Amino acid sequence: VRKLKHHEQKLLKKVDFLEWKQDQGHRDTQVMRTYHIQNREDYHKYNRICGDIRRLANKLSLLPPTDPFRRKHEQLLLDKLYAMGVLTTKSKISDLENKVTVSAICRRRLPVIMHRLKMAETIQDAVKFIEQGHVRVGPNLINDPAYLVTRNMEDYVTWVDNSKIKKTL
Amino acid sequence: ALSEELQKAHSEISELYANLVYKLDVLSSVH
Amino acid sequence: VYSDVLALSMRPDGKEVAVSTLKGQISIFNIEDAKQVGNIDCRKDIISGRFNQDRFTAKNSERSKFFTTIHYSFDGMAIVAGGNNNSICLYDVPNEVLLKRFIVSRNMALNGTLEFLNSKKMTEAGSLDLIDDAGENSDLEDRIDNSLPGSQRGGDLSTRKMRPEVRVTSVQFSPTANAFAAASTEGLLIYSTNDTILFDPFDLD
Amino acid sequence: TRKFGLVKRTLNTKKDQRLKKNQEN
RNA sequence: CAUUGGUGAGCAGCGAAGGAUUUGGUGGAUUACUAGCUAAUAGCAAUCUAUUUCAAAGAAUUCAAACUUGGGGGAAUGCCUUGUUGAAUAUUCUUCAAGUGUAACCUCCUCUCAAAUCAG
Repeated sequence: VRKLKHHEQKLLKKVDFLEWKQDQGHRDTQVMRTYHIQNREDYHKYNRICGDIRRLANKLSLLPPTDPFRRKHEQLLLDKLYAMGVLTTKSKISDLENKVTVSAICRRRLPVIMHRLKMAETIQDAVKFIEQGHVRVGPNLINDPAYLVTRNMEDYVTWVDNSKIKKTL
Repeated sequence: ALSEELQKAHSEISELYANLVYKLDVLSSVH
Repeated sequence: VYSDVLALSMRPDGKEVAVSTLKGQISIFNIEDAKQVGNIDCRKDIISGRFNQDRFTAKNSERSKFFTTIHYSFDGMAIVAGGNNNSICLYDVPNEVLLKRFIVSRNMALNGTLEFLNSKKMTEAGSLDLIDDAGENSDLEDRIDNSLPGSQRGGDLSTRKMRPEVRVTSVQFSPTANAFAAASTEGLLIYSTNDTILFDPFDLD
Repeated sequence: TRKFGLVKRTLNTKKDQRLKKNQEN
């Protein structure tokens, strides 16, 4: 706050008001930056499940290796997390702790999906289009920008009919 | 019936799998 | 057809078919021949609701102006259709114009009930109702939030982080007394023609 | 008349000069 | 030539003491209307103060009490638990260990994308 002195610095050794270790580097915000989520708690709504993936992924790694329940339940985990598309691959088991990020589940968000498909120019313009009521996922026009869309639902996002932005393209 | 502490582990892991099934399929918006 | 169909329904004669496109327009198709018989319009006469979190008015909202279920009458001469709206519709088949439009439920806590929202609730930034009021409950359990963000018709009520949409899934006619029942968001509703079953006590002390 | 995508504006790690990692330039 | 483009002139045409546009403010509805305040059976509303105070009634988990924690490690230093030691008077406190003990306390993750550009 002050560009404080050489004599001030050594006395205020451990203090900070901007980057804290309980504030965990403001890492969440950098994901709230890159994916433009409205509320903060959407991050911790993913990150409260994201450890819950690992909390099952860890203790299923603690079973004996050719336990015939263990390889079956892990396949049931991985086909589920591959249907929702939150990991790129499913062949390895190691993505269940390495690829399960908040950004990976957060790049399965709806404006990320439209932002990939280049219906929109930027990310936030797709959020503005969902807010304007221009988009639909198969049957239903969705109002919410924070839609978790699976891999198999990804073909169902179109523009909504009779709009002013579907005639724009 | 495999091992009684592994029985405990299978039951607890199935409980967490059921909780994860709940939060993920609700998160899947069951479509 | 030229637009995205769903919720198919046949006449009992099986020579004509009711179709619901994404435009809302129900079409009737011949089956002994291939051409279209005639099409009845539903994008005009559907009561749709604007949610409290909607950012567009209901007059140009594309939320619920199609039909998720269609059923022919037991003459094949009428049709009751129902969708994700507050509106259930009774079209005549050969005269091709709706007979009566039905509310399923008139509830503020149900989301798409109201056509026009009250502007006293539209505050500076935000709705007046979209503020999280679960955090002020006396009980710990009601103060606990388990709502995953973008759950649409998922498992439990509390996890939409929304009001429930007024939607009607399934629509059928009775054979006998032309009564139609539709299982709504609220539950199974029964309309009938069994009139004067309203019980009427006479000369009460 | 409120703009769409009313987002929670919060701490920018790449723009806030209060950060000493961005105290240089 | 279609201009199905508007400018631009105009005219037919419409046409009652102007027409057309744009916006500020406020009020009214936007759920189905039984009055305001207070200490409330009553008093107030020009006032409850020099009756508002006595009176009664009014005290359990003998200490139940994070239903709330991103996930791994560990968890030194703390705490918890019992094991174990001393002191005071059947209990606190000194001392000490054992705890794949632990929302204190240390690190690793919970950022690097068929988004674009760029050499080949």
